[PDB]
Amino acid sequence: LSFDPAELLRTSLNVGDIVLLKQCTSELTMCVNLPQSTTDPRYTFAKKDGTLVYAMKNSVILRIPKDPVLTRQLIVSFTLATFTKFAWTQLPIVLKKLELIHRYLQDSRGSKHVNFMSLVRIIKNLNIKEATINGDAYVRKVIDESMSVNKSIDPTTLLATYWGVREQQQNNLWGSVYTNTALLSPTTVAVLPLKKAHLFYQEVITRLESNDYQEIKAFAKLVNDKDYHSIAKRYDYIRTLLNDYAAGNIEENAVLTTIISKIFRHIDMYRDQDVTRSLCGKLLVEISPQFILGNWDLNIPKSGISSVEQKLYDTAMPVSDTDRYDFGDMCIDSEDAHEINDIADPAGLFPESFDYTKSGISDDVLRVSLKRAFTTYLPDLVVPMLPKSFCNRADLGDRKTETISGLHVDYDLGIVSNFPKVTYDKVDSIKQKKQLELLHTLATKLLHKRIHDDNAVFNKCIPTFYDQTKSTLLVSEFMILTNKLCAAFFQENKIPGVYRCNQAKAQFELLKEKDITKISSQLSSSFYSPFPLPHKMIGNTAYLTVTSPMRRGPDLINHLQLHRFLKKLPLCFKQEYLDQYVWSFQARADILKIFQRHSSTYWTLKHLEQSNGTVNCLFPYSYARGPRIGDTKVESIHPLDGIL
Amino acid sequence: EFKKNLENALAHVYSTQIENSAPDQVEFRKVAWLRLKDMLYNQLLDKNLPAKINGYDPGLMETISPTQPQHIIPHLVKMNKIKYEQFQYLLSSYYDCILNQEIIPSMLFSNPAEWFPEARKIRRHIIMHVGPTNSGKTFRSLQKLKAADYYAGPLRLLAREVYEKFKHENVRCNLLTGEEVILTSGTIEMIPLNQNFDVVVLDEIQMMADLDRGWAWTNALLGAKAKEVHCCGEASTIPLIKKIVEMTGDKLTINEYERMGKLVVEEEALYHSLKKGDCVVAFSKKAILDLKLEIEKKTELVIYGSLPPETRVKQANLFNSGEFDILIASDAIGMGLNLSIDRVVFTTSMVDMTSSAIKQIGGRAGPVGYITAVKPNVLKAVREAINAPIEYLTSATTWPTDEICTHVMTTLLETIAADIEQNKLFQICDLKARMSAIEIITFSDKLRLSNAPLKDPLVKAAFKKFCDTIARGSYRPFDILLEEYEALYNIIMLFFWLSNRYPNFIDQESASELKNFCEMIIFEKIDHLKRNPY
RNA sequence: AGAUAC
Repeated sequence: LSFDPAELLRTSLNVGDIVLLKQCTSELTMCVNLPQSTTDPRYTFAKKDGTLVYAMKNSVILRIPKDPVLTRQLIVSFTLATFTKFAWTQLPIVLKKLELIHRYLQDSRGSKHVNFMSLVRIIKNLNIKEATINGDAYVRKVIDESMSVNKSIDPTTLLATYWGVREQQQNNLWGSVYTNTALLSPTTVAVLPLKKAHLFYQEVITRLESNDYQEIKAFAKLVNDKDYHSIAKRYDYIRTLLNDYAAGNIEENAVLTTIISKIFRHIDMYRDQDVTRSLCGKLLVEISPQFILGNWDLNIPKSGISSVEQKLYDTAMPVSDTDRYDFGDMCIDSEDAHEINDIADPAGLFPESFDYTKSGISDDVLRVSLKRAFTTYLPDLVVPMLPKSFCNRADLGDRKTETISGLHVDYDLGIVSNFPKVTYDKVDSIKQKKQLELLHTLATKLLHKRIHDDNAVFNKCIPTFYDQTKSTLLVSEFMILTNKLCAAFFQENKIPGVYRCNQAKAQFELLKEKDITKISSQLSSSFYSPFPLPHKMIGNTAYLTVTSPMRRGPDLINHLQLHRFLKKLPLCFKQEYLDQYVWSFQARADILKIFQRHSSTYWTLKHLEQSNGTVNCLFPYSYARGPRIGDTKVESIHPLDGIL
Repeated sequence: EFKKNLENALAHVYSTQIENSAPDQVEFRKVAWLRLKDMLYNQLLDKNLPAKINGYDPGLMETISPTQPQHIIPHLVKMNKIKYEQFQYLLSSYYDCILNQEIIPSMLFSNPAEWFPEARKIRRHIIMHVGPTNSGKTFRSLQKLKAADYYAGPLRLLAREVYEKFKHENVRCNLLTGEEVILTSGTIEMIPLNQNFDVVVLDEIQMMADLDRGWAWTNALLGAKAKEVHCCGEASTIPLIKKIVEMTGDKLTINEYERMGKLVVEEEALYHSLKKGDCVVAFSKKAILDLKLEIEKKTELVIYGSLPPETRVKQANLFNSGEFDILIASDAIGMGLNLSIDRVVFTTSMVDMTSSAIKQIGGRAGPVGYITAVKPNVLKAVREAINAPIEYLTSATTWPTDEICTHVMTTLLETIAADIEQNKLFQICDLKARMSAIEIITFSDKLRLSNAPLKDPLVKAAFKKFCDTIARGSYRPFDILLEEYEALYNIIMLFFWLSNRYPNFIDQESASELKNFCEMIIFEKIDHLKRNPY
């Protein structure tokens, strides 16, 4: 009655998969059918009652690997009812356990994410009687023993845990549950600080309901009398509340929303108007001087932990092995580019690179860097994965530069110093140049090879909009090549690494041979893995990313593995930690993807404001989405809400 | 260094000063303090063996974020950054972390409008069409409802009536009842509370104060995600709705309607003076109904609540023709069928009838209607009830939705309804029938079915067989060529309830034919009714 | 929603 999580990595959505759907969140369902046409790519699921449910793939909340609409099929009835009854029965105890370890895993300074599967593991492995003698150590012993490994998970506990977290989400004990789209499984969940989120909101609710919502009525009076100073000093907890709403931090607690409805309802100018995130924002500007950034999941500092860590990054300063190759007397980026990696050796800046004395990750900047799985790049702002000092030092830019740096492919720490001033545009434009021409032609040969031999292979305080060159063909092709070759080196040397991985199907393949919209609801997505898998978009070979060590954590880890290995030391990471780290990376990449698309939608729509039963549409404007699918004035637009 | 000792002194003192601020659970801070000091003393005292082993190790980032306070002192010693300020600050931070760890261990449903946050999150408008029966109150709202792009009725018959009228106007309106599925028209109990429409109509809104049925009207009123919510009913509903609209912030526009036609109570009635167009009202006391109708038939020249709908319609048409002259009704005449009744005759007045019920029955003679009693004492009691002012309802009855009491699970409702009581203008259901059905695995459906209908045990045995048929995850019932036919009809209908709820009971169309067989036979049995079970 | 640069 347990299953291995690796088969999620090893499999895609399939018949027999047991899932929870967003429509039918309160009951388990079973995948009974695949997408039926190019025209309609939705899935079919059967409930325990035998009723069908049709849903888009992204509606899957969690997934269990297997272990024409004939009404007669007990098979499903039996699986779903059995696991559901058991989870349901297991649940109240799970709620108590969740409350308790929330008390222990939570950090008062701020929001802190956890591998969700790990959480499930913890919930399974804890006995309440023992959890009360030699307690606190028993628990942290059950948390380390959580990590210890087999790796298998009970489905029932998984479901019960999910339900438990949502119910306690109503109390602001946990944050939103994030589900990875590739594996269609939950990756991570944030744990909100008890003092700041539970007690604070609870106090606010009592304060606001007190004396028949006296504080609310009095406030709406103040807003109506426009004496905002008193609001400022006396009622800043309400500004806090509206802000927390705007960030999408408390969007799911119904009570804070009814409370806020009463607040808006009592204020004259906004009276009788829709309760939206946008409205809380507009309302806030009308009261504060000079909102997506407020999101707790967006690890922005403004957040006490992100502020502590950024205080570390501000305050930080970094034995180069003579065993390094000298490249002697031998980079297409934007003008406004921050780190130039094209490969830099940030791993060298860490003691872990050479110190096999201490197991695991011991260094503070390294540990923080790994928590931020990537550099965070947004049109609004940038949060570099590495501190500024270290990026300034390690960036490759006439400078002594420490480094790691038909057709046939010849399978069989550095220093560099001559650096030419160049840009993507500059590269596109026109002896060294001849070398470059040879390179572009070579790149075209690489792409042609990948295409014909490997069966290899969407654009567009002041918002601006824009919409692939020879230069881009060049860089992308050589990056893909480098990463494949290093995949091969790691595999051949048996080095554990973080890897990157009907009529409708025929129509898709034909379309493969404009209107990529129709192909788009049949998409595969990337996922990180502790074991090698082909990246079937790029080719038929394993794919291991080493090209971006300063903005991607997995590359950085790959760099540490190379450093230890090349100097014939024991490797930094055994496969098991590789897996853990990989899970955290996937979580933070997904999270970033979500908030990136959120921010782009917000700004696009805000520009618009400044200027298959689905009723989905698109603009020419890529991120403005609101019978003949794929074929080619609205009422309302509220960007913060994502409403169009 | 004794200097450092003095530093720890003034530092800890400074911490006391920063631990004398608020009384709002200052005790936690106190305990944090004692644990602090104790941890220091213990540190140096136990250090007797690891004094230097302590004093060997420096710090880094933990100095800005006091990670592990399992050992403070050695770090304070070996501190070297590039003055006392470092000391006081660092220890203050440490204390804060101790408060993170110590203000954490072992230290520890009357707003139903809140149950519909999505509805509370939008402007909702209430239009109250208030008045007597026979006032035109329903038509303005129904016409507003058509031009839109849902109707909630109390009865399958009224839902049918609106369906029929809409179909005759060329407009595809589906039907959704407990038993029948064809804009949308339904019973109030079948209303979806998650489909953001544009207009909802709630008829007979005063049935919100039914002790047994009233939750659906309250729930629909509070929870319907509609731009306009039109409520039609009597004026006895107005103050609560204002109080209700007070809790939603929703604008309330009231529209008042008077009787379209006059009505009067006669002096004294003369049973031979019963007359064509007389309706003799016997309540659900079908034994009384049956006996009276057979007697009055046996001289010169029937609708009750437990009759099937088709039979009732046939009875109305027959009555509207001179193949039928008088009619006996029940309080089931209070609503439904559109009937041409000249004169109401009350058979009787075991509790007394409410003033409201008398008014509701009497207003169906709608332009001069007449009312009287069989017995003079009742005649005057009726004149009193009839002339009694608009009694106002004090409260609105409520029931937890599926979602909420599933959340409560986390006979539990004994407790839920008790704490619901333990707000002030909200009622708890009776649910005595529901608890009865609860006398009887899935839990969710057990709730979902605890609202299924039956009598007070043939209905109970059929229900058992149904629960058993649920546990395995339809015939035992023969008639060919009276109390038995009414019971069988109710079981075939119950079957229709589950089939409309669980298309995985299959009989369907063929079972519809079976229903008509119970109906014709009951009809013919009632027309030819030569005796009657009293 | 895939890929490189950031």
